[PDB]
Amino acid sequence: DDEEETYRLWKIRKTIMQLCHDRGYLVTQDELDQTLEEFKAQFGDKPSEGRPRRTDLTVLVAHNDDPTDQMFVFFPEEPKVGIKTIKVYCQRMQEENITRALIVVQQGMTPSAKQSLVDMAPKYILEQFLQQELLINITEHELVPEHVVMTKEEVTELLARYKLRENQLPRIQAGDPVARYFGIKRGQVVKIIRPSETAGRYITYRLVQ
Amino acid sequence: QANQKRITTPYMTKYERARVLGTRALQIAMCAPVMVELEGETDPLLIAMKELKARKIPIIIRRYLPDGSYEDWGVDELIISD
Amino acid sequence: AGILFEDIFDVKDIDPEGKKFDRVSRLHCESESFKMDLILDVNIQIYPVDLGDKFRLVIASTLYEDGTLDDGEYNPTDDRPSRADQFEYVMYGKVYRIEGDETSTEAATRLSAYVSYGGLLMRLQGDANNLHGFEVDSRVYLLMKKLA
Amino acid sequence: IQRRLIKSMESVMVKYDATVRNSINQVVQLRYGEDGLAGESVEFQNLATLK
Amino acid sequence: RQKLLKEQEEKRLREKEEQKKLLEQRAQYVEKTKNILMFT
Amino acid sequence: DNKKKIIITEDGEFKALQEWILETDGVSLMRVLSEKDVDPVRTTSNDIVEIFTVLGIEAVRKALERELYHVISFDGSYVNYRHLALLCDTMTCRGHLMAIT
Amino acid sequence: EDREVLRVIFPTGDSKVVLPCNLLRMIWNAQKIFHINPRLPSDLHPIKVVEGVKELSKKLVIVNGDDPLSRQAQENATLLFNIHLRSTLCSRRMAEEFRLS
Repeated sequence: DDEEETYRLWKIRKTIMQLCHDRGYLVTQDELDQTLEEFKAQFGDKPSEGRPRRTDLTVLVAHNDDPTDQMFVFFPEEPKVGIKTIKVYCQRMQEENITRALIVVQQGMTPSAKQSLVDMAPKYILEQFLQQELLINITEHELVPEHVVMTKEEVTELLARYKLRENQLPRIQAGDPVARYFGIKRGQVVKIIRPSETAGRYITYRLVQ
Repeated sequence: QANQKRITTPYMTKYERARVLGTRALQIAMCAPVMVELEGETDPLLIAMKELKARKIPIIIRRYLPDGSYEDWGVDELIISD
Repeated sequence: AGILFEDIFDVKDIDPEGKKFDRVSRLHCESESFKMDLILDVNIQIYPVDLGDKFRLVIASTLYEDGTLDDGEYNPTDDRPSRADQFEYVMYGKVYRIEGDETSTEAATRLSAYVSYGGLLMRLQGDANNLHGFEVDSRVYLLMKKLA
Repeated sequence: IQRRLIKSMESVMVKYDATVRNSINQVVQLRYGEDGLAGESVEFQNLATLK
Repeated sequence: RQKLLKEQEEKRLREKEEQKKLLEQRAQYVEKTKNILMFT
Repeated sequence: DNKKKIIITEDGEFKALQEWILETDGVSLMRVLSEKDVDPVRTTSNDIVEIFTVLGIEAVRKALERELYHVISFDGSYVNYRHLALLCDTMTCRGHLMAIT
Repeated sequence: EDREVLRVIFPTGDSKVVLPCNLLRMIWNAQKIFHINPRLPSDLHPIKVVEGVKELSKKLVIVNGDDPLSRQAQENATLLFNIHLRSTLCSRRMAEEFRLS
């Protein structure tokens, strides 16, 4: 009832740190591989009563390339997150001058809250995650190959080399589990490197949609 | 497209060989001049294969690329395998 | 001369594994002058061989008594003096393997020449001194005669 | 099932830039079979340094 | 053995870079804790 | 050995560890993966739709290749891999599971 | 390095692969065409084996282009074959196993 709760919180935090590291955010090795006992020491082992509260689990990382390009990770307390909570988080992001966030909900998120997450995109790119899908890092699965977000220079080089348009590459949905893991939007290309039994290695490129 | 740099294979494909031989055989059958010498051959297909082996078929293969451009290869410029 | 090997063998066993083919029999023999083991496939239908028999085996590179190469082609209308006249059973085959007890650093003390006479297989194994005439993918003759 | 498969893949072809593409010119494989080799010439072999 | 010593001291340099990165993450975490404090 | 745990010993040899594995009659890959003492790396499913929903388009590409290979080879047959790869790329090149229908 | 690449490509120890050229059969063909004597020392320099295999690997082109993207795609297209080639046409195997001239 409680030991499993802190176990889930630690696992979610571990997946979030791996996710931020894969997105290119500055994550120390110490928190990247944090043992469960270390998590209990740093946050507690009684989340039910309030040690740790999910508001204490909030993460704030900075991109390696730009220290000003930071990102939040919020852990709302309510299972079904409402529009008011989204407004509160957006208000906090405005105060701290942060433009990216992840919201790790427990049960879900209301339709109004999702519509709010969709409409104000050009201002704040804040994403929605279920705690159920952060208990595992899907990129470690054997079926999932190596995904790599290409830069606009790399995409231009690719289209110039193979002499093709973006609509001629294979596609990946914007709502794909791995696309959501890497936080990639439409127009971006992801390079997938997978092993091939006929060639050894194979690189394919999927455009986000 | 820069003819100095043609990206397609330097080999004649099996389909290129098939169509070039058929085309040249029809041309021979329609009284086109033969580019090679002839001992007693009267079948246009045999004459066309002899011309291909001799690399003396006056045809250019225009290979289209997916982007829309094309590359022109002389039948003598390609590597005939079969 | 054109003789790669010559010795007298004594049939010590016939078909240890059982009769595999009706008209063909495998002889496991050992000589006395060189201490060489022999596995030989023989057409026992035309040249029957009994246990305990004793025969002279001569692996040769040619049949002509004078040093003269063969063409590998069948010439029944050949009046030259052939050494097959002095033997009863003659086969013609090729060496397809030469094994040995060599190491990465030491040469072979014992060799094992394998010959195929159109599918009838022979293995002549023993000291490497007696098997210098054998080279793989080389045609040889059997030249085998029974003695009392 | 055979007809359905055929109608689904009928126009996929190896192009002269060696990419495999459908009628829309979309790229299905950057090289045929990930190795750009035809299936008639390949054959079974053993990797000697694997086991 | 001299090349062994060069590779060994190279490993020492790399572990020292590990330590300098660790203290760099400490130097940014001491900033991040005040933001985490005013968060909740 | 296809379901055993193939490791590489310290001496460099391939060794097949004989370990317990579970086969379920339904699928909740989403939940089963996130269970203590369950391998979240090798645990898979034969329901390609769930693989697409949980792991994504390249995961379902690979899994679909595996399942088609299992269907083809179960009777000892063999099909060149480029044909399976082309079929599986046709069903997954547009980011979603394109049924052959 | 090729060994480790194969070990991550084939996580199960299955060395059966489908590749273009049957290198062992070609080596056997060369042994019989030139009448190679397996018992005599060879006149093939192992440096000639290394250099020749490298030049051969350069001549086997699936993806054409000097740009780095074409270079990487070329590396990937012929990776498995080049591993098979380097492990088959190795200088040691060519010296004590095949003994070619």
